[PDB]
Amino acid sequence: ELDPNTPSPIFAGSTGGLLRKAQVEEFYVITWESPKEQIFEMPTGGAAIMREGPNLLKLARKEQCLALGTRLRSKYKIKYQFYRVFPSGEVQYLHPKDGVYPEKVNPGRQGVGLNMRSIGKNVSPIEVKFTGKQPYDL
Amino acid sequence: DLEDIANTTGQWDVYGSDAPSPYNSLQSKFFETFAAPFTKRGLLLKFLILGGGSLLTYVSANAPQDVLP
Amino acid sequence: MSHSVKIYDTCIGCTQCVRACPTDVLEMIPWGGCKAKQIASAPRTEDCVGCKRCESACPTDFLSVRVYLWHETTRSMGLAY
Amino acid sequence: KPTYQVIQPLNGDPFIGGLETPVTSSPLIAWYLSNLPAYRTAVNPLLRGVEVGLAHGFLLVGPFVKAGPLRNTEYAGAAGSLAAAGLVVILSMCLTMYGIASFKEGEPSIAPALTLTGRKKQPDQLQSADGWAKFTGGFFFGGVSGVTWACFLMYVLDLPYY
Amino acid sequence: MINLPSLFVPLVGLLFPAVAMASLFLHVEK
Ligand code: CLA
Ligand SMILES: CC1=C(/C=C/C(C)=C/C=C/C(C)=C/C=C/C=C(C)/C=C/C=C(C)/C=C/C2=C(C)CCCC2(C)C)C(C)(C)CCC1
Ligand SMILES: CCCCCCCCCCCCO[C@H]1O[C@H](CO)[C@@H](O[C@H]2O[C@H](CO)[C@@H](O)[C@H](O)[C@H]2O)[C@H](O)[C@H]1O
Ligand SMILES: OC[C@H]1O[C@](CO)(O[C@H]2O[C@H](CO)[C@@H](O)[C@H](O)[C@H]2O)[C@@H](O)[C@@H]1O
Ligand code: SF4
Ligand code: SF4
Repeated sequence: ELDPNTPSPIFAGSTGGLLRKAQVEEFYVITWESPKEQIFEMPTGGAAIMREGPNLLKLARKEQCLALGTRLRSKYKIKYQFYRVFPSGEVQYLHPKDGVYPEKVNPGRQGVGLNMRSIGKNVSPIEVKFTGKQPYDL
Repeated sequence: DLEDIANTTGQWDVYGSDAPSPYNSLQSKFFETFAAPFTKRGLLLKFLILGGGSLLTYVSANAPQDVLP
Repeated sequence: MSHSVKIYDTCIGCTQCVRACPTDVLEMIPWGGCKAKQIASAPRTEDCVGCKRCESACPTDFLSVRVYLWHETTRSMGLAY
Repeated sequence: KPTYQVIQPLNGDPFIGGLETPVTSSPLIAWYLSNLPAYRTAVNPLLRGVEVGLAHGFLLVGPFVKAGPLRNTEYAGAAGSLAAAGLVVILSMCLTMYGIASFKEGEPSIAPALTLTGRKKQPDQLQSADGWAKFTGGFFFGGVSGVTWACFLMYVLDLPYY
Repeated sequence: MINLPSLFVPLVGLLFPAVAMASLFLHVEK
């Protein structure tokens, strides 16, 4: 679009990213910092430049927009930041939340790791026949 | 400045998304309900798939004196 | 399960060990005593696909995960588009 | 004026694809396609139905009257209708049970005009079932029918051909 | 009338299929 033109992450064309299923459902988008005008690599096959603004490129699906790291941290910078856009608002605050850099401690959140019994002798197969009264819905 | 021609008629320009043809020939409601039954579409199709398709196949296969396979 | 592939081990230390894997694994959740004291097997897994890049590196000493999830979204396979 | 429009990948942002080159968005083409259901929904789907039914109609003749199973027919019921007044029928409900992937149940009547449209978020759907009926209803009377001024037209024919 | 038993290959091999490829597009929706 143009009458509102708010860009940041230079490109020109491409038959790569975003298409019909990013309106009709979910969106996904990455943002970042940078020093002085440098030419990058890109998801979807292409390649462009930087300088600033928000430095806020929008991306099809979130496996796509963290790869700016799997190389876009072999090119300096603490700060890179992707969220989740809808067609209307929030719940799922993607790189928002608490702390960041998957390998620190504030809280514990989810995970667990065990099931009922642990990795031990599950030569014990599947137990009860699935029946609505004995704790196997987890 | 002559080839500064002040863009020999700007145009306005961008014609538009605006308006480079009127529309569709006035031929219409010359079919109003004319051919309805898909213009009474109010529960159908089951009717046209026994009917039409029992007469693209009833007489369609049968024949009174072969002209065989 | 809905994503349930066990990569657990016993060290759950993550230095020169394992990090790789699109989003899924925001761990370092130190359980009150396991050496380099960071533990378990996952965080909130309702986010990403089905790798086994999950092990490939840093032990699971048993199995190692793969696809087993069945109940499988789309954001859970690249292609809901 | 410029090198090629104000030079652009898409309408605007270059993170959607389409790579608007020619064969995509040259005023040379994009106009040869918008009295019809390309950019904007003229009148309802009602009428477009038969220009669609019919044009596609009197096709499928020489295809199955000059390439027919045992071809070049000496049967007064071929060089036209014959059977093919079957394709339009095998597909004039190949459609209706796709307009069951459309429901959304209404009745506004806005094929008359108001304030220079947009139909706005006109993309995505925003054409309910009671629309896709009056089209695939225009299809039957466009298909079957469009098959006969094929057939009905004698055949004054050009041919050879080498 | 003479020689006419040809309806139990379309009603089956042809029309019965029409029904279900239509109908059973109930797997998509109904
Ligand atoms: C060259 C030939 C060849 C041959 C001889 C076969 C043979 C077979 N294939 Mg097959 N296949 C082929 C090439 C071939 N294939 C290729 C090139 C591909 C892709 C590269 C496939 C992909 C494929 C798949 C995925 C499968 C098969 C399966 C099969 C078997 C199922 C047979 C059957 O009766 O289904 C009958 C098929 C139908 C009834 C569906 C056809 C529906 C059409 C007619 C509808 C027309 C729509 C119409 C316009 C709408 C009108 C509306 C109306 C309905 C109201 C059969 C052994 C299947 C199998 O393994 O099952 C045991 C299945 O797994 N094939
Ligand atoms: C010509 C004619 C005729 C014939 C008839 C007949 C008898 C036929 C047969 C037919 C048949 C022989 C049929 C069968 C049928 C069936 C149906 C109609 C239903 C259905 C369906 C479906 C398709 C489903 C299936 C399934 C199931 C069960 C579930 C899911 C999946 C599956 C697959 C499993 C008569 C005289 C009579 C009438 C008139 C004329
Ligand atoms: C063959 C009979 C056709 C003559 C028209 C009378 C019956 C039409 C069938 C629809 C049944 C409702 O009867 C109706 O007819 C008129 C059309 O002329 C309607 O007028 C309108 O109705 C619709 C209601 O959203 C609108 O999409 C249209 O603008 C118009 O058709 C009146 O709302 C009502 O009187
Ligand atoms: O059985 C096929 C045989 O019958 C046809 C089918 O339309 O029609 C006959 O029916 C009329 C009715 O008046 C008779 O006068 C005459 O025999 C045929 O037109 C015919 O095509 C087929 O030959
Ligand atoms: S590195 Fe592998 S605990 Fe160790 S095996 Fe478990 S994730 Fe960390
Ligand atoms: S192993 Fe599974 S959870 Fe881990 S990154 Fe891969 S897909 Fe995600």
